[PDB]
Amino acid sequence: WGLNNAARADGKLWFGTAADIPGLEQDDRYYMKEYNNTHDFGGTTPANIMKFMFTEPEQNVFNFTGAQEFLDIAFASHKLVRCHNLIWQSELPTWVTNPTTNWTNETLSKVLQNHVYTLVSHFGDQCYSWDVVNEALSDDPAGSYQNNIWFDTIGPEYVAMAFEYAEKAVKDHKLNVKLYYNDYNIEYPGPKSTAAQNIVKELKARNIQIDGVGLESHFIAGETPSQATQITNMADFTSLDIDVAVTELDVRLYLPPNATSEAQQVADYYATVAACAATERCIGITVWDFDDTYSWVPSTFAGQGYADLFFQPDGPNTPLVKKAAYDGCLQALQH
Amino acid sequence: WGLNNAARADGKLWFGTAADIPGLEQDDRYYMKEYNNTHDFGGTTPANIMKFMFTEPEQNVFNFTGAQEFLDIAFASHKLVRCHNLIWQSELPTWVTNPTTNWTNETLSKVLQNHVYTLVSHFGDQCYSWDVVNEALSDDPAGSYQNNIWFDTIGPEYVAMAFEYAEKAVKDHKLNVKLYYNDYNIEYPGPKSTAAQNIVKELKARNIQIDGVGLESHFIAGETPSQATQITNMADFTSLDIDVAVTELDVRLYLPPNATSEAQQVADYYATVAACAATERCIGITVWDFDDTYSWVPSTFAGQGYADLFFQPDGPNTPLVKKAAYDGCLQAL
Ligand SMILES: *[C@@H]1O[C@H](CO)[C@@H](O)[C@H](O)[C@H]1NC(C)=O
Ligand SMILES: *[C@@H]1O[C@H](CO)[C@@H](O)[C@H](O)[C@H]1NC(C)=O
Ligand SMILES: *[C@@H]1O[C@H](CO)[C@@H](O)[C@H](O)[C@H]1NC(C)=O
Ligand SMILES: *[C@@H]1O[C@H](CO)[C@@H](O)[C@H](O)[C@H]1NC(C)=O
Ligand SMILES: *[C@@H]1O[C@H](CO)[C@@H](O)[C@H](O)[C@H]1NC(C)=O
Repeated sequence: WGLNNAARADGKLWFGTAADIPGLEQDDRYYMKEYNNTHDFGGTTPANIMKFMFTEPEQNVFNFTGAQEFLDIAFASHKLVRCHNLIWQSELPTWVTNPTTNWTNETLSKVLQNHVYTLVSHFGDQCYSWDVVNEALSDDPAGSYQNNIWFDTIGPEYVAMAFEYAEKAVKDHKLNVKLYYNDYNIEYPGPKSTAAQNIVKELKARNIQIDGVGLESHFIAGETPSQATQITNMADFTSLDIDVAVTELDVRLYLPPNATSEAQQVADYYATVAACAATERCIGITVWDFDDTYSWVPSTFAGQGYADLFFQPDGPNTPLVKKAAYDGCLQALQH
Repeated sequence: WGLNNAARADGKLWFGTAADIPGLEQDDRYYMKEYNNTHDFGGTTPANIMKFMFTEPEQNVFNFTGAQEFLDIAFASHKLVRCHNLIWQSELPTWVTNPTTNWTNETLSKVLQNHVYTLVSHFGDQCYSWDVVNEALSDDPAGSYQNNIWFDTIGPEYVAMAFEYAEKAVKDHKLNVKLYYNDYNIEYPGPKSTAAQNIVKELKARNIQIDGVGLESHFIAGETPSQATQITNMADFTSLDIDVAVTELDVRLYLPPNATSEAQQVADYYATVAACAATERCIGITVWDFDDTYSWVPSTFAGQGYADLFFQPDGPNTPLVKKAAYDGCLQAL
């Protein structure tokens, strides 16, 4: 009996994990045995291979092969897939970031429309959902839109436009795919979360399809919002007639871990999973991979790590060790 | 003079160990020196390579290569092999769990029949025994049959069917292999042990061959049933005209070990081995690997470990340290 059995018993669609597949994880049989363990993982998100740079490496030149390999592996384990992501400021290919001729509103708009429409149409219902727009909101000032190539060239309309053309792809192909907005620092009440809610309100007002908000939940042990804080935040989103999902959960510590910070980690994993369990329209929890060996954390957040549910004391391709944080997740679904 | 010497001097067929071979353990020269030490280990069980997903990776397409490497290694140190296992709910290949069509009673009954018969026929007497059905009983409610693809699609008859077709292979090829049912939480009196005894009774009543019951004996220090509790439980099984074996013994602790919990571990290894020693038809003791470095426990139970007879304080590829629990096993023999 694992996290996915427990989540589905609570009415959730999955307990899930991201995976950096295709990639070196596939050569780690201890990793792959647990990735394939449907008791723990009934959902998954590709950590990289479905992003803009890998799926449209040159303008109008689409590449689906690595993404299809990820989907094939996920299907073999009966995992529902959160496809991720279409429009994002980061990890963009050079033909977008350094064009020989400046983009205009017209020409970048068509780039955006083509990428969104092609990816959603091509993969169809192999995706449970798409993260259509990723991290459109700024941290400073918290409420505002973040400056990026899409916003600077198209204006704030680029967000509605992405969902509009994702909806066109779903209707033109009679798809069931859910359309999500996904962001971080929107897991607690505050200007950024309220701004995300306003995005949902404005799309709903324009009759543009939006089905859910993804709450990334990249947290630091002891800074994570309390369970009660996440419960009320989730309610604010779901009151707008949408689902939410915890989409990229990990709880990083300042290295090295100690007894106190490890206890904080268990508490913070518990609080996040418990808030989702308490929320009727939180459809699931996905961790941003489950094995410290392959976690993105040390590279993105200097001096931090130990953020996942398992680790390998002897490195890649050696046995996993289940952390107490795992039991925090399990207890949150049982309680 | 080691555990297998002592067990064989007491009339047992072996003291044994599981090993996850082929695999990482083969690259640890200190692990393999002790694995190959027939003074300690005269029996062995493959932890994974003989399971369904490795031996029939696609339908009717068998792969015996990994299993034969294990058997060859076992043969090199004169080990009797408990082949493990034929029919089990877990770790089935995606052609069984995610099929195009949906299985029916008939099409699954033939998958089961085919898997059991060709595996038993192919390996013949390279196997001392087969765990023909593994863990067919539920924990909740304890007495009941476990729900799985076999039980759901075929019904409870799938257990008798698996032994029937294993018996067909031993009859056709005149084999000596023993047919075992293997389960956990049947090492003490209770609804689940009674349910396992009822399986034996049912098979015997229908003239279907069943030679033994495997008592997995995955225990927690301090929760292990007393030696006397195991002695009665074993007697309930052997009274049905079968053997028993302690098949997957380990005694895990909440980390870190302390003086009390380690003394409990020694006492619990002693109790289990002594109960087998006291039981005429308990044919041997197998531990579920012998080196903490490679034990299944830490991947499965958070904050638990230290379950095995040896460990490596300095990690893989460094010398083993023999734990007090080893002397408990030896004293019981
Ligand atoms: C996990 O599943 C994938 C997809 O079928 C497979 O390629 C891989 O070998 C599996 N790894 C295991 C079971 O360790
Ligand atoms: C498409 O991607 C695959 C793997 O992701 C790569 O091997 C191949 O070269 C790519 N083809 C292109 C970009 O035309
Ligand atoms: C554990 O780490 C935290 C974060 O660096 C620190 O505040 C705390 O003092 C540490 N506890 C110890 C070293 O006992
Ligand atoms: C253990 O025995 C096997 C089988 O003959 C052999 O491959 C391996 O090298 C041995 N290792 C030792 C004795 O350390
Ligand atoms: C030893 O560990 C056990 C199991 O966690 C615990 O109950 C007991 O208090 C410990 N005894 C010590 C530390 O002396």
